[PDB]
Amino acid sequence: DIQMTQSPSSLSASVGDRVTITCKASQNVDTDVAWFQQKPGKAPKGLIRSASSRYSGVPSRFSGSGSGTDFTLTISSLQPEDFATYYCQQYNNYPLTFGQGTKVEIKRTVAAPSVFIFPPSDEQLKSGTASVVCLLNNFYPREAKVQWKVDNALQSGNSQESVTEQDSKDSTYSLSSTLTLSKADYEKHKVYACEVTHQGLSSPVTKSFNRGE
Amino acid sequence: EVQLVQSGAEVKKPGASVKVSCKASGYTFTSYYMYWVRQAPGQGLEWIGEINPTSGGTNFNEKFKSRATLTVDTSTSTAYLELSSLRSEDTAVYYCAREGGFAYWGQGTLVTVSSASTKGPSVFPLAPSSGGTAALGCLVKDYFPEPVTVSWNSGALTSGVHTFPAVLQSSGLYSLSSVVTVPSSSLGTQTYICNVNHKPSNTKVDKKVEPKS
Amino acid sequence: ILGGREAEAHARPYMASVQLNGAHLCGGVLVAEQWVLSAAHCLEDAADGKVQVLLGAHSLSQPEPSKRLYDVLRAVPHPDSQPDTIDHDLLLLQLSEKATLGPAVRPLPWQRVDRDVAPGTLCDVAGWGIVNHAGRRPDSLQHVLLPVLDRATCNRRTHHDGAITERLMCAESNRRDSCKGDSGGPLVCGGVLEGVVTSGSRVCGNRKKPGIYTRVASYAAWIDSVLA
Repeated sequence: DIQMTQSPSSLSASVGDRVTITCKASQNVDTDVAWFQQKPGKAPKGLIRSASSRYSGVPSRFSGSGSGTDFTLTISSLQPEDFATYYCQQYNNYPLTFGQGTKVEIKRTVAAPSVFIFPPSDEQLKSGTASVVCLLNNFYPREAKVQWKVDNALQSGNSQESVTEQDSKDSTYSLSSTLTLSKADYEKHKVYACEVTHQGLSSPVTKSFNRGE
Repeated sequence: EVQLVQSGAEVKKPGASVKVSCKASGYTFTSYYMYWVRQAPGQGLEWIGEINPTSGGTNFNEKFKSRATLTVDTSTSTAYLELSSLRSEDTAVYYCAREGGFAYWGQGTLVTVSSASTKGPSVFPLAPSSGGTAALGCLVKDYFPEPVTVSWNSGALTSGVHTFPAVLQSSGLYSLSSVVTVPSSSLGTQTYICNVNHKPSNTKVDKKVEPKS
Repeated sequence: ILGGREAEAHARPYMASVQLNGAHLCGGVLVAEQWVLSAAHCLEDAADGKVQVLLGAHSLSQPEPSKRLYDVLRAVPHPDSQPDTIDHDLLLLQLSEKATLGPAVRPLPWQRVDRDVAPGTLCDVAGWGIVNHAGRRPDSLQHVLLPVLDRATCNRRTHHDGAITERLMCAESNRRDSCKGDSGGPLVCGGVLEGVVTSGSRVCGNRKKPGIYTRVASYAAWIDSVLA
């Protein structure tokens, strides 16, 4: 098996920037390298084959270079519809292998998240489950850290988060971390809080509620 | 016009087999290999294998050689992938692609492998806390399988809405949150109702989101 | 002809040498008393060069009783051939007079039935083209046996990347291949002309890039129309 090590994992740039994506093969693959573009929820689309040959309809700003082990996808002038995920593929040797991918995001001014917190509704509490939601609305960059604190006790392993794709208008993200507990464990405590650490905040911001109000 | 259309989504039990089709049109089917790619949710691409449509010969990734079968019906220009001994790690989108020439790809086929059965969602309100801008939403919890569509006020309220991707809970059921930001002054004046729809269970729920008293 | 050896003199009496200004340029096969079939791309760069066909030859230079050099009265490239592609790479040359048939000069019947040759089939190809990686040319006719490679394999992105249509066919190129100067020559399967060597813009002997051959059966109506 030939390894295709794609660098970097993610990459932030502005419209009109020249951007470079890299793929390193663990051994010679000649020029049997292809590049693919993929946008969320859609099928991958071919860009380059044979290291450097564009497919029909691929804008000239996409170009491929390399022979042997080191290959480079280049976008000369990044366009709005070019922000997506790109994969390199080796077809020189069985099995065909892909790179882990490269996400190309839009660069933006740093923006702090609007933090909210929601208690579990009474209709949900009629069953045996209770979910506490912590919302981080419209922020940049994506790197964020959310910690739950129940009566000033740090939780772990009982919360999942989900992030939205970059917004088409203001190029911001939104995250929702959900804390799941049984109805018995929920009513054993009173103070629920989520501590949000982000680059755009000078000190961690905490939003909380008391069980009852 | 050339296109590769694939069969619809499939849901299977951790032991059954699945057979996905890929009908080609617009080119001589027997002149090109057909290879199959798999992509786990939020993950990279993976090469399964390829088939020579004239001879039926195949080349497989060793990971799938024991439990995968590629066939072809040259009379209908259709390629089939059968995956048996299914496990939850096989939950992914399956693509067919043409080897050589313009890089045509199918639209994809979603195959879900879980122990759960087709369940309906539970819609719970996320009530606003209550200054200037506040947030509210709906918690769509415990359903199977995907997808779940959410709109607000039959689609009249669109701006400020952030419907999050679903997450796979430990129970094998999907949970999703959908939030929206509105002025604090419109609380009590405006009605906010989220329209959850789960076609697999033929469920349509309209939940009214108010501040609690 | 890479990986082969010198043929028996005049054992392939259909073999022709298309000449440009008195030098070997391409292979060719006599398909009628007055017509030789070759590759259209041989004459793209020929300009006003004198086109001649050498029949009944084994050595291009040594004297042989059956050798006769014919002037070309009429050159008919396939009307849909162009320098940019390998499609329709066929050429029909009309000789100044009917060739003097004999034990060393005899037309080869060409395949009129449009079936693909089964893969792996060994076929015979001959020419005066390159015989070693150094790019040098032989004086006497060379030949080699090549196994046919199926079209789908040949169309993989590593090989010819979908360039092989239904009117083309491939043969393996590992140490045995047809090279520059073998173009227009015959690819004989089952004692019948199956393909015409194209090549031209391809380096030979690399298993990664198989040899390409124009299937004569796919152009039967045109050949008949010109020879009629």
